[PDB]
Parts: sequence; structure tokens; C-alpha cells
Amino acid sequence: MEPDFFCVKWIPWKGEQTPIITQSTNGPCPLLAIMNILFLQWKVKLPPQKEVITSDELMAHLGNCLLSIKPQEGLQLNFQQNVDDAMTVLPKLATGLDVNVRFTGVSDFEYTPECSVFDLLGIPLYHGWLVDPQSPEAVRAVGKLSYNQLVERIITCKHSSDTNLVTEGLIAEQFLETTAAQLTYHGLCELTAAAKEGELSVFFRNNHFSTMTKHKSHLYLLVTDQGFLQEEQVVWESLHNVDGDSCFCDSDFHLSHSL
Repeated sequence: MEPDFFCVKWIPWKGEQTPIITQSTNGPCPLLAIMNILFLQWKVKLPPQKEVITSDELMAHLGNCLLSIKPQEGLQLNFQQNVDDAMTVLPKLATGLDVNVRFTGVSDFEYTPECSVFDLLGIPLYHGWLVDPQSPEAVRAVGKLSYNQLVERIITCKHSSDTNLVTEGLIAEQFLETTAAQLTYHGLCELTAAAKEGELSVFFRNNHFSTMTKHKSHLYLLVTDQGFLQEEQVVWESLHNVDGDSCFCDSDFHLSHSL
């Protein structure tokens, strides 16, 4: 109930009573997105008694998990740096992380130190925010620029003497006005296609981090919402429609219905 305390839903996962962390805040900290993936993979175990958990608790669990990862062609020297780099930006996942997306593919983002937690834990970060290839106008306008970059450029555009840069200026502005809930249809398709069937990942949209997976060839996000705390029958929520209706499922990915 209080601000760095979170509630522990217990749910029958791959045979066993498994914990999962619920947030009503729906913030921009990835800790739960990552942590939930870990509890699901059973890399972290909570005593069954357990009801609430602190940030500081999760944070410990995560640090020991990272320092516990056995090395394995991969990065050689780049591994050991990767660990130290993870360790040095580890205390920032608490306070939550700004992500600068690229519109160019579901896996592309401007690299930041926080990306090392994900990269090391074998967790992919994906996003849905892709510029469609049906509008060659806008693909070229936005181009290979980053988001925080696009806004910089849009502004230096409104002020250019070349009118063509105010054309691109207004095109790029347009795409952001239109695609502002940050999942294009194109995004969804590409991202559906792209995730490994079965594998747990982290889905970014509207400064929010979610735990994702692919199943029977569609996407589902784990239900961190706290309202559905009592309801174990409620775990996954479909991500089939870009904007529309969700069908809640039990851990076995079959339909469930709330009290």
C-alpha cells in the first residue's frame, strides 16, 4: 500500500506456486518488469508466507542475481566490463529510467548504461514505436534519428531557411502527433514476428515497462495491475490488438473471468 512497498500475487506457474509483484503506480521504473521475469524464471525465491516486498529487497535480489551470472563465443573482456558496467548503474533501476527509442526496428534504442542489466540477464528490451514503410515521406523525415533527437531536430527545423527542412520538420512533427500512443500497427507486427516463441522479454510504451512473452504465436503481457490481486486466474493479458480489447488468461494461457 505505501510508496516503496509492493504486493505479492502467488500464482501457479509451470507446476509451482510462484510469486509476481503488483504495482498500482504504473511508473517509469523497470525494476518490476525485470524482477517479475526473474521470479518467473525462478532465479529468485520468496518464502511462501510472503505478502509485501520493498524496493530495497528486490534491489538486493537483482544485484545478487547479476553477480551470480556464470560467463559463457561471447564477450570475453567485454563480459567482465559488462558486469562492472551493470554493477555501476545498478542503483538507478529503483528511480526508473528514461528511454530514447529509435523508430527503425523494435530492438533499437539509444544505448544507456541501464541497458547492461537487461543485456547481462539475457532479457531483451523491445518497443512498438515504428515508422511505417507505406509512408516513404515520413521514413526519410524521421530517418535513423533517435527520439529525444527527433524533437531537437523538429525545432531546429521550424527555424530553417531551407523550406525542405520545414517540410521534414512538419512531417516528423505529424508522425509524433499521430503515433503518440507509442505502438504503430507496423510496430506490433514486427514485434510479434520478432520475439522468440516462449521467451520472456520487456516491452516499453508510454514511459512504462511491462513483462512480455510470445505464446501460440501472439504476444501477451503479465498483469502487474494490483486490482486483480485476488484473481490467480488473471495473469496474462493479450497484446493482439494495437488498441482494442484484452482477454485475460490463467498461467496456462487459457481464458479466465474476474469475480
